[PDB]
Amino acid sequence: VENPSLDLEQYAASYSGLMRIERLQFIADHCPTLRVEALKMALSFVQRTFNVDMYEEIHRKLSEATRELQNAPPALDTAWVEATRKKALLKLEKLDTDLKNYKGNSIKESIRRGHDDLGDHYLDCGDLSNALKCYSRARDYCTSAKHVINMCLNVIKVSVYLQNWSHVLSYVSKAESTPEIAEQRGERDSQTQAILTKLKCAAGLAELAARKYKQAAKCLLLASFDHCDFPELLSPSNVAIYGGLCALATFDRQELQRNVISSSSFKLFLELEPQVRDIIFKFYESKYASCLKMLDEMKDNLLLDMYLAPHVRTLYTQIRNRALIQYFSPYVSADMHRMAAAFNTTVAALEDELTQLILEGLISARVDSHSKILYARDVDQRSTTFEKSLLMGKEFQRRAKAMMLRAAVLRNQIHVKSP
Amino acid sequence: EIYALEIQMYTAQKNNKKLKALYEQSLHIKSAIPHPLIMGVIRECGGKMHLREGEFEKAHTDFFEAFKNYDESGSPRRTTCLKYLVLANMLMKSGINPF
Amino acid sequence: DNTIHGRIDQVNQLLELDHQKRGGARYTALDKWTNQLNSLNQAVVSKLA
Amino acid sequence: HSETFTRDNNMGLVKQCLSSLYKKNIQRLTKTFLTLSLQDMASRVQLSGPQEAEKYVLHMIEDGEIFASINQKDGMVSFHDNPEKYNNPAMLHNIDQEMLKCIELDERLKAMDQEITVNPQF
Repeated sequence: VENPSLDLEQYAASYSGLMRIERLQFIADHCPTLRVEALKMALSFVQRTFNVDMYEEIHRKLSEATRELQNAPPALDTAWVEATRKKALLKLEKLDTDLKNYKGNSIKESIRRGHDDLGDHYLDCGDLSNALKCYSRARDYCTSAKHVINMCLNVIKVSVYLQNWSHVLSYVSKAESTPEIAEQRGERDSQTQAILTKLKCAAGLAELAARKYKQAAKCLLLASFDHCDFPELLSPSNVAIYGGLCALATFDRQELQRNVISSSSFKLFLELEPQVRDIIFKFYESKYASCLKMLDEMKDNLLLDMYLAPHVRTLYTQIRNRALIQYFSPYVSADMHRMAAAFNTTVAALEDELTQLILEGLISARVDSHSKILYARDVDQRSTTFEKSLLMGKEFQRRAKAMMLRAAVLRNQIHVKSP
Repeated sequence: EIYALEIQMYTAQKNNKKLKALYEQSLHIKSAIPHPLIMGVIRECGGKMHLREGEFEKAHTDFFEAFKNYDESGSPRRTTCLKYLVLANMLMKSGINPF
Repeated sequence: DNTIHGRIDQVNQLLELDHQKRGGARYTALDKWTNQLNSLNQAVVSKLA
Repeated sequence: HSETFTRDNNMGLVKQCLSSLYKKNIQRLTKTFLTLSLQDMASRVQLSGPQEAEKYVLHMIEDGEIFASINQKDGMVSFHDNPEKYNNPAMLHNIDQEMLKCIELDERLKAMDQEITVNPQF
């Protein structure tokens, strides 16, 4: 697991919050050589945002990182670990009394202001389970629909770092149909508040992990270019990579052109990613020799990504499959040698490749391994209806034998008793 | 008339990412205004970002209105604006009825 | 995109065209009746014991 | 578990399954390949050597488990893959006979329904 062509400077640029620490740490993990770099970049931002839970984690890896780098031929700043810790520990108690003296006031908006400060500084220190609850109680101290949303957005933010995606979606489903179906029209012709652009960033990414790549594409394709850089979940440069490769695999040729290629909504995101754009195009243009050539060499980088690692087979393979169907179906008889180099492989390989797909998949075609050709195999309608009718009738006859004897055995009270 | 000169500079520059944003915003401002030649200068350049985009049904109608503004006043683009009204109807894949 | 109803024999450099049309209704319709009887008779067997 | 099987005196029948799996393996090939080599088959079925391949081809055919044939000259197996088109008396007779057995079955049920006629009330 490694790729040299990787820019960590950009990887950190578009992200923030915990997402910076989570992604930087996943890169350092699966990508060595750039573990020298990746652990230094997690360290620096952990020292901001009053964070000890992550420093004790991250810096401990820096030691074992440099330890293994001395096997080819930094120090625990405990002066700082104390400094941020007591600073943070007492800042909790300040915000504690701030909320407790906001609760003594009995103001609806002032207590929600307190709550949102508490959850923030418990997030800061790496504490998730505590940070979680602060926003939950902020539901009670509300009035408007916007207040029940502006908290429900935060509710999700944390349930992403926690990795309970089931509750990510439970509160997106609530937040979506909260203000009478998103204020009806969307704030009268183009909204300054890009809100659902976020709500579908999560509704998708939650499904991404949950294997529903088609349901994920539906939520990631609707992602408009109003929200762009939302660093605490997923960048727009990834929304293109993620939702594009998702649809590609699970979408037919028809929905592609319509809901992917010629749709302006998502078109802007494709512009951002020129390589992702070319593979979606070369699929539809049916120039497969290149289509996969591109995708293979992208696999190296896309694996090192945090959220696109765990679907790198089911997607990549499902696309290959899709194309293999789409290449052949039009032909009644196709030369395998042409199809071979077209799918970056060998003749013999192609032979077995198809074989499996014949049995399982919808490749209704046989193999002539003598001259290495693939012929389309279509059904003799007549034979079919005849064939089965005999067989079904013979099954019906067999059960009729059985339930005639079964009428007899019960009629005679036939059974082997125990005692 | 400010958005006219903005669409005129980026038509010389070839910035389709801003031009698309500019034309969409110069249709809400197209309402609260009297009536100059300029109201066709933006429509012809706006139709060009629906030929480029692909949706020829939103370029076709754009080039009919821009052609009409050069019809009333000056006609430097009227001789080449009809080229985009006809090119639309053919590529509209249905029209085939220009003149 | 499914405008031209046809398929290609790449080896022979030609195009056989969709056309071979016959009574596909009889067989497909009877197919259903055959299926319903299959599920039906077993429902009558599972009644008695 | 040679013991467990031979304990029950049904070893042999368990070894008939060993052979029916070889015959299942080849039965699948019909659905995928339509022209295949003896050597290819020998390598894919696991029997090894083109004879062992050609063997079960013959037997399965001779018996009538698979529709296939051999071109020894090249050394290839061609899968006919095609039985009957329901276009003759052959079916017509079987259609007559298989049907008469369903009517035979109705005759029994009709008598068995009349059996229930005479017994007590409700």
